[PDB]
Amino acid sequence: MVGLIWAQATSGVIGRGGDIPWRLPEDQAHFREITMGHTIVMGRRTWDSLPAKVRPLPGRRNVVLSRQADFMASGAEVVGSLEEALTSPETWVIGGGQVYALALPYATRCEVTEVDIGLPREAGDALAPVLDETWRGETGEWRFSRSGLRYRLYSYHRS
Amino acid sequence: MVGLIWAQATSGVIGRGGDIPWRLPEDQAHFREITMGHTIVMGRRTWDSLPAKVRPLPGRRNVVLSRQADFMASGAEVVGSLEEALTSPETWVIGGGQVYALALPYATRCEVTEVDIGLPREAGDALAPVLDETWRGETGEWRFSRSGLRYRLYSYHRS
Ligand SMILES: NC(=O)C1=CN([C@@H]2O[C@H](COP(=O)(O)OP(=O)(O)OC[C@H]3O[C@@H](n4cnc5c(N)ncnc54)[C@H](OP(=O)(O)O)[C@@H]3O)[C@@H](O)[C@H]2O)C=CC1
Ligand SMILES: NC(=O)C1=CN([C@@H]2O[C@H](COP(=O)(O)OP(=O)(O)OC[C@H]3O[C@@H](n4cnc5c(N)ncnc54)[C@H](OP(=O)(O)O)[C@@H]3O)[C@@H](O)[C@H]2O)C=CC1
Ligand SMILES: CC(=O)Nc1ccc(-c2nc(N)nc(N)c2CCC2CC2)cc1
Ligand SMILES: CC(=O)Nc1ccc(-c2nc(N)nc(N)c2CCC2CC2)cc1
Ligand SMILES: [Co+2]
Repeated sequence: MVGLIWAQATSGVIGRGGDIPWRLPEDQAHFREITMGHTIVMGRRTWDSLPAKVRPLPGRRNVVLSRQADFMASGAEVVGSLEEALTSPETWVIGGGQVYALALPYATRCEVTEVDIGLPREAGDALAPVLDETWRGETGEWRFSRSGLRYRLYSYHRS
Repeated sequence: MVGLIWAQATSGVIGRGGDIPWRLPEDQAHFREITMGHTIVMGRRTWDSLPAKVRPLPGRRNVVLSRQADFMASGAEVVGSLEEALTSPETWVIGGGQVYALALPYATRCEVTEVDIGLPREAGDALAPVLDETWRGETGEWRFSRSGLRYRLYSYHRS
């Protein structure tokens, strides 16, 4: 099974320069709640974005998506295929932009935080998936982060 | 995964006299979208309340949690355990008021429609269970039904 979770600016950006152009403790607990205990899959670059000092994320089955037998994610599992990770019952695709579009076929749910930040689409930006006609959800209430940036939450299901 | 799904009055009422005292098509397409494909678990009263012309719910593993050995539900399994209904990887307890409180201990997700209705809790109503402190979630924003009614959804999570 697959879920996709990501935090995006309005413009669609999920990463820039290997980090995230914001920080939102409202989004952080949201992300911990949904993924705690479940399987988390991330691309290799996302894994690098995790300081070795919060790696792995605690309480979850950390899976790093790479292509070779020659990469070690230390404290995690390194699988050449997406499908090698989906051995558990809930699997959460936690980025970045590749795995998303790679996992979007297997996916029924997208949990999306939309940060109200005016972030023009720069080249090389990692981007949130392209959710076609099929997906359904509705716009949330613009909620106030202590950060001072509006955010809102989205949930999608498709069948 | 064990989810509990219900639509309730702002007083807590989910059913009364073997029927539902309201009608919300937006709820029905939502209830349908959430359960579609999955094991649905219902009480035997819930199962009866469905006219034949809507039995069983299409595209889902209907499981009826009942008590007669000679009880067969045309288009469903009759289990005694809740867990014998909890076989499935995604499992939705769809009612009713007793089956709910039975399952809540094994629930990781509660998914709630709240109809904005002046409905007293009268003896003989079916009600929604009480979500303990393990539960965390967000209060939806009041949307407007083509029935003409304000409703909002609740998603509650505990792990
Ligand atoms: N805002 C948010 O909500 C999120 C933000 N991010 C941000 O996303 C950014 C980076 O994400 P991105 O840049 O898209 O790179 P990824 O995180 O997607 O990692 C990509 C890597 O995964 C491996 N890979 C990709 N496709 C496959 C495949 N089909 N089979 C096997 N292995 C595969 C390769 O690793 P190798 O090269 O070793 O083969 C590739 O380099 C960071 O800034 C991160 O913080 C992260 C998560 C969500
Ligand atoms: N608004 C909504 O979202 C929904 C509303 N409703 C409403 O709820 C009302 C009825 O619900 P309710 O009255 O609570 O009855 P329930 O629907 O909760 O069904 C009660 C069932 O409990 C079963 N049961 C309980 N424990 C066990 C056990 N350990 N082993 C086996 N069977 C068990 C009984 O089986 P047996 O009977 O075989 O002993 C009985 O069928 C109606 O008005 C209905 O329309 C129902 C579903 C959804
Ligand atoms: C900035 C910080 O310190 N922590 C932090 C960073 C990102 C997220 C997050 N949030 C949402 N909504 N979806 C997601 N897929 C992610 C995950 C991204 C990562 C793989 C590591 C939450 C907290
Ligand atoms: C509106 C209409 O005509 N039918 C209708 C009645 C109820 C529900 C519903 N809704 C939520 N949120 N949870 C639920 N478990 C259920 C139903 C469970 C049962 C069938 C008996 C949806 C549509
Ligand atoms: Co589904």
